[PDB]
Amino acid sequence: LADHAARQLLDFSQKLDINLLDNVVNCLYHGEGAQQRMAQEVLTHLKEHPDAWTRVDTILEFSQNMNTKYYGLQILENVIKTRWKILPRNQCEGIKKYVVGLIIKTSSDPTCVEKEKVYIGKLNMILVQILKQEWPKHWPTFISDIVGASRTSESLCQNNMVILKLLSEEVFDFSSGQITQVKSKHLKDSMCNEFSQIFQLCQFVMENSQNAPLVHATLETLLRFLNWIPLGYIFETKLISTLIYKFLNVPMFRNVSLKCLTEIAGVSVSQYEEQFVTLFTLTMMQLKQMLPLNTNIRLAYSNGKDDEQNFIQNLSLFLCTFLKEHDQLIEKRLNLRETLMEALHYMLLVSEVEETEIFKICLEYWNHLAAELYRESPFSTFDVPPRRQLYLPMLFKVRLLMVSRMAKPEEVLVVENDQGEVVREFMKDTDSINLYKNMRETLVYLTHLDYVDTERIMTEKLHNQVNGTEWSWKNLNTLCWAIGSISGAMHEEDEKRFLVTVIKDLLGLCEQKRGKDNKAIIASNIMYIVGQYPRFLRAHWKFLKTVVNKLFEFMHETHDGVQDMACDTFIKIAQKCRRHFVQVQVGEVMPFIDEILNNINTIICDLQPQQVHTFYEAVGYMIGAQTDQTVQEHLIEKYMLLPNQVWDSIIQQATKNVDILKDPETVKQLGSILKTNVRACKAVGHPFVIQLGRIYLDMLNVYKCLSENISAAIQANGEMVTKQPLIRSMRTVKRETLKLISGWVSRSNDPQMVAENFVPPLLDAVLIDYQRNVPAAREPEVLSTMAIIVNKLGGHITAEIPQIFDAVFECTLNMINKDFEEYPEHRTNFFLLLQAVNSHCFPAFLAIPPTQFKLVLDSIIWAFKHTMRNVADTGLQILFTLLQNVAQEEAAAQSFYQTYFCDILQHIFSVVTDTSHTAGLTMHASILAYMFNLVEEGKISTSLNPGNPVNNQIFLQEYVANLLKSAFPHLQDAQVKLFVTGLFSLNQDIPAFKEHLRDFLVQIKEFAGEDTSDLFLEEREIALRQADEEKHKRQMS
Amino acid sequence: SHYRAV
Amino acid sequence: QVQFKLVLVGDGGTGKTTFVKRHLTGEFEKKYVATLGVEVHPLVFHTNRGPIKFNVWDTAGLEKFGGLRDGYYIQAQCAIIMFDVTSRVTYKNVPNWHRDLVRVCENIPIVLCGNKVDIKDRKVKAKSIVFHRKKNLQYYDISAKSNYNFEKPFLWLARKLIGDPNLEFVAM
Ligand SMILES: Nc1nc2c(ncn2[C@@H]2O[C@H](COP(=O)(O)OP(=O)(O)OP(=O)(O)O)[C@@H](O)[C@H]2O)c(=O)[nH]1
Ligand SMILES: [Mg+2]
Repeated sequence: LADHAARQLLDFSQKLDINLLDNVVNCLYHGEGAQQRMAQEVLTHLKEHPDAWTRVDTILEFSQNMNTKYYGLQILENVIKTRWKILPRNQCEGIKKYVVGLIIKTSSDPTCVEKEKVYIGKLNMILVQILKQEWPKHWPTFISDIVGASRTSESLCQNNMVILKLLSEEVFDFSSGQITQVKSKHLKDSMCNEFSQIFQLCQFVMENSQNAPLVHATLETLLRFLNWIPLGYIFETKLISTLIYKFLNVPMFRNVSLKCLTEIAGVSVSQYEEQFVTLFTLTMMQLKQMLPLNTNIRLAYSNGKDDEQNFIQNLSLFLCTFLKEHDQLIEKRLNLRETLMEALHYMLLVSEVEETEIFKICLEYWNHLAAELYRESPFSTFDVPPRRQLYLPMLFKVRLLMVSRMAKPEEVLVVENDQGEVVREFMKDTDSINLYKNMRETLVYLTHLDYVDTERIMTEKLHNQVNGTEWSWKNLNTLCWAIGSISGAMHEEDEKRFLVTVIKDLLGLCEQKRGKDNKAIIASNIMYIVGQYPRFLRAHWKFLKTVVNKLFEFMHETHDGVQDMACDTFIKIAQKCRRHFVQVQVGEVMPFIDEILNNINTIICDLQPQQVHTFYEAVGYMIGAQTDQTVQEHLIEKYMLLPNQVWDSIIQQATKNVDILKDPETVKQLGSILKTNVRACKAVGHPFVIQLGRIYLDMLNVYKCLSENISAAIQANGEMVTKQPLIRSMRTVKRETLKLISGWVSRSNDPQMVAENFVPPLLDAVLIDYQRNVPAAREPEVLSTMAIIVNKLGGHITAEIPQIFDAVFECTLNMINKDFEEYPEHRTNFFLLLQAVNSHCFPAFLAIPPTQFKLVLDSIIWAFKHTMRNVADTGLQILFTLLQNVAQEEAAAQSFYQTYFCDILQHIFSVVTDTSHTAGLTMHASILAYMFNLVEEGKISTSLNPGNPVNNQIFLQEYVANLLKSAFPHLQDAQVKLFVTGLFSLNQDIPAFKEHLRDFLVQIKEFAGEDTSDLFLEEREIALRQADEEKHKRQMS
Repeated sequence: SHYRAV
Repeated sequence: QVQFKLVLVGDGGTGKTTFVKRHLTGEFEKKYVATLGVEVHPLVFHTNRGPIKFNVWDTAGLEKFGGLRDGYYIQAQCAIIMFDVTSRVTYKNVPNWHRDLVRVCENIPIVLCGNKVDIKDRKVKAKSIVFHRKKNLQYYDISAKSNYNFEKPFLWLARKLIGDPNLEFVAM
C-alpha cells in the first residue's frame, strides 16, 4: 500500500489524493517503524519534483490537517526561492494575491490565529520571501500599504509588526549566505529609506494602543529593529523615555523593554553622553521601585517563575553591558555617584544567585572592573587613584564574593579507553575551568589592589571553619581553593607569614576534628594548599622534605581518594621543585633523589598501576633536573631497575618459549612496563635514550610477534575477536610501544643519531609488519608515529621516505579508497603523515616515479573531497603547501603545472560549489586566489594548450567559464563572465575572494532565467574594477 | 544618517 | 507514561548521531555517516519520580540531506542545538538553527551543546560562547567520546518540562 501511495503522489499525470497525503503526513508525525521513514522519503521526493507546487493550491483548498498545509507551504516557499525569476509574471501576481489573501483571512479570525500559529508564521515567511524577490522594484507601495492597513485595524497591525520583524531579520541579520552582496545592499538601502513610516507607526502604537498583545509584538519588532536602525531614531526621540516609563515597570513588558534598553546601552558613541546618562538614571530609578535593594535576589530566583528568572538574567545583562560601556561616563558625574553605587549593589545581589550563566555575566563585569582598576595603578594601598577611591567601599564585598564562591580548580574524569582501560584524565579548557580561571584572575587583581583585606577575609573564613559555625567539607574546599588561587599575588615575606598561619590553623583543625573522613578532607586540603605554593616549599627545605615524606606515608593509605591526591600533589611538587631533589641540602648526606630511589619499592607497594605510573613520572621530573651527564645516567639506570627486572624476565621467558607471549598476565605486565617507560620518557626527555637503547630491539621483537598474533586471530574468527581481552592487551602493548617511540623521538635533540639508529629497525619491525597485516589488524597509530618522526627529522629522513611509502602508502590507500567512511583513524593519520612528508621531505616527492607522484596527488584530491572536516582541512593544507613547494623549485614547476594545474582547478571548483564543503571555504578561496595569481603574474611560462599557443590568462578564462557553464547549465553567460573576471581580479584580496565565492554559491542555487535586473551587473562590475585598480596600485607600490 | 552594520 | 519530543539540530558532523547512539547503547561511533533526513530514537531516563521518555528527532545537519527540515520541528517540546568546539563555522551557524527552530516553536526549552571538548585543539574558546545569553538558552560543554557532561542537557530539559528543579536521574 505504501509503495502504491508513493507512486500515486509522485505520479503528476493523475489528480492528487488529498486523503492519502493526509494519511501519509499523519503516519510521519505519529508513525512507528519503517512507515515513518517511508513517509519521510515519499514527502521529500514529492517536494523535490519541479511540478509539486502545481498541486499546492489544491492542497490548501482541501487539506484538513495543519501538517499537510505546512508541507504545501514548504513546497510553495521552495518554488518562490528557486524559480520565481522564471515563472510568468501572471503566475507571480497570482501567487502574490493568494499569499496576501490567505494571510489576511487567517489573521482576521482570532480563533484561527489562536489555533495555529505555525501556519501564520510560515505564511509570513513566504510573504517575506516574495518581498525579497520583488520588493521594492515590483512592489514600491508595500510599506505604505501595510502601514495603512495596520493603522486601520489592530489584529492586522499585530500581523504587520510580525511581518516587519521577519523582514528586518532576513534583510539585516541573516542576509549573509542567502543574498548576494549587491542585492543585500540594495535591500538594506530600501529598508532604511522607508523606515520613517515604520518607526512612526511603532511610536503611535506604543503611545496610544491599549492592546497588550499588540504592544508586545511592537516591542519585539522594535527590539529586532534596534540592531541596525540609524542612531537618530533612538537617541533623538522619546524611545528611551517611553520604554523606561511606560513599559519597563509593567510586569508583562519588563523583559522585552529591558532587552531593548540593553541593546540601546550596548551602543558606543561619543556624542550622545546625555542620552546615555539619562537612560542609566531613569532605568535605575525604575529598578529601585520594581526591585528593592533589600530583596534577596537569590531566593527570588530560586522560587521565581520563568518570567522572574528571565528578568533577573536580563537585569544582570543590562547592568554588565552599560557598566562595561559607560562606567567612566557615569563616574564623571558626582551627583550620580550614589546611583552608581546602587548599580554595583545590584550586581552584588545578582552575584549571589545560584545560576552558572548569570554568575558568569556578573563575573565578567567584575573581571573587567578589577582589570581596569589594576591597570590604573597596580600598587597596593601616595594618594589613592581616583577610580579606586570611588570603588573602595565595595571592593571588599567583591573580594568576599570571590572567596566565597571559588570554582573547582581542576576537572577530573574517569574514561574507558578503546581497549577498556579505566583512566583518570584532566580536562584542559572547559567552561568550568574557564570560570575558575576568571575568578582566580579577579581575585588576584583584587589582592594586588590590597593584600591585607584578602588576608583578613581568608583568616575570618578559616576561623569560622575552625569554630564550627561555618564548618563543612564544601566550605573548606572552597576556602582552600581561594587560598591556593592567590599564589604569587603577594610578596614572599607576607606570603610566608600568611601560609604559615593558614597551615598551623588547618593542622589544628585536623587535630580537633574526629573521624577518618574529616581528617582525610582536611589533610587533602592541606596538601592542595602546600602544592599550590612552590616558592614556600623551595624556601624551606625542612618543610619540603616533611611534605614529601607525608605524601609517601599517604601513598599507603587505603582510604578512597587519598592515594590519588598524594600522587597528584607529589607530581606537582616534583615538577615545581625538581631542582631541590638532586642537589645536596643542608643537613643531608645525599640528595633526596637517592633516598627516594633506594626506597622506591617500599613506597609504591600499595599504589595502583596508574598511581605507580604517576609516581614514576614525578621521579623522572626530578631526575631530569640533574645537569651532570654521568650522574644523570647513573640515576636513570638506578631509576628503571624495577621495571627492567620484569622486562628481562619476560624477555628470557619468551626466548625460551614464544608461547609465553600469549599468556594474558605476561601481556598485562608488558603493557604496564611500557606505560612506565612512556611516562619516564615524557618526564626525563632526551637523556632517556639509554633506557630506550637498552630495550629497543627487544621491544621491536615483542611488538612484531604480538602483531602477528593479532592478525592470526582476525584471520580465524573475524573482526569480532578484537573484542576479546587478550587482543585488547596485545593492542595496548603495540600502542604503548609506538607511544614510547614517538615521545622519545619528539623529545630527542639529535636527528642524526635517531635516523642512524632507531629508524632502520622501525622500517622492518613496524612498517613491513604493518604492510603484512590484514586490513582489520593494521594499527593506525603507526602512521601517526611516522608523521611525528618526519616532523622531527625532515631532511635527515628524506632518503628513507621512499621505502616507508612502499610499506604504508599503497596498502593504506586501498583501505580508504572505496568510500569516505571506513577506517576514519587510518585516513586521519595517513593524511597527517602525507602532510608531514610534504612539508619536510618534498624532495622525496620530487625523487619518486611519476606514477607514484600521480597517486599522491590523487590521494590529496581524495582528501579534500572528504565529508570529515579534519580530513578535508588536512587535504587542503597539503595541497596549498604542495603548490608553494612546487613553485619554489623552478625545474619541475612547469611540468607540474602542465600536468596537474587544470585538474586541480577543476577539483577545487567541484568542491567549492558543493554545500557540504562550505566549512573549508576560506582555504578554498586561498588556494584559488594563489592559483589565479600564479596564472596572472606569468609564472606559468608554458602555455596550457599546446595545440593552440594562446595567452594563459585568456585560455584559463575560457576553460573555467566552460567548466562552470557545463556544471550549471542554468547560469547565464553574463553571470559566468562576471564570476570569472572577479576570480581573475580579486585574487589578491582573500576576504573579497571569499565573498565573491559565496555570492556565486548563492547564485548557482537560483534560476535567474533571462532577467538581468537582480544581478546588478553594473554595480558588481564597478566593484570588480575598483578592486582591480586597488590591486594594481598595491602592485606598483 | 544611514543604517549601521551588524 | 510521560514522553516528550526532543529535536536535535546542528551542523553536519557535530556529534548529534554519535551523542544519541552513545546514550542509546553506550558505544562510541568513530566513523562519520551523514544522516539522511531524520532518525527518531527513544531514550528513557529514570528520575526519582518515575521514568521520562525523550523521543529524540536527530536531524541531518547537511543541506543536501536536510529533508523536510522545519517539518520536523512541528509539535516539538524541547530542543538541543549542537555545535563543534573544534570548528568555528559550526558555532557561527548556531543563530541560523535557532532562528529556524523558534519560528516553528515559539517558546520551548533549548540547550546549546558544545561537543568534542576532549580534543586538545579547541577552536571555539569557552569565552566566545555567548549566544545563549540573550536567548535564554542553557549552555553545556559535552563530549560524546569521553562521556563528559553527556547527561546534563537531558537532566535540564527534564527539570524544565516537569517543573521540578530538584529532579535527579537514579539510573534504576
Ligand atoms: N573527538 C570527538 N569526536 C567526536 C565526538 N562525538 C562525535 N565525534 C565524531 O564526530 C563525527 C560525528 O559524526 P555524526 O555523529 O554522524 O555527526 P552528526 O552531527 O550526527 O552528522 P549529520 O547527521 O551529518 O549532521 C564522527 O567522526 C564522530 O565519531 C566527541 O565527543 N569527540
Ligand atoms: Mg548525524
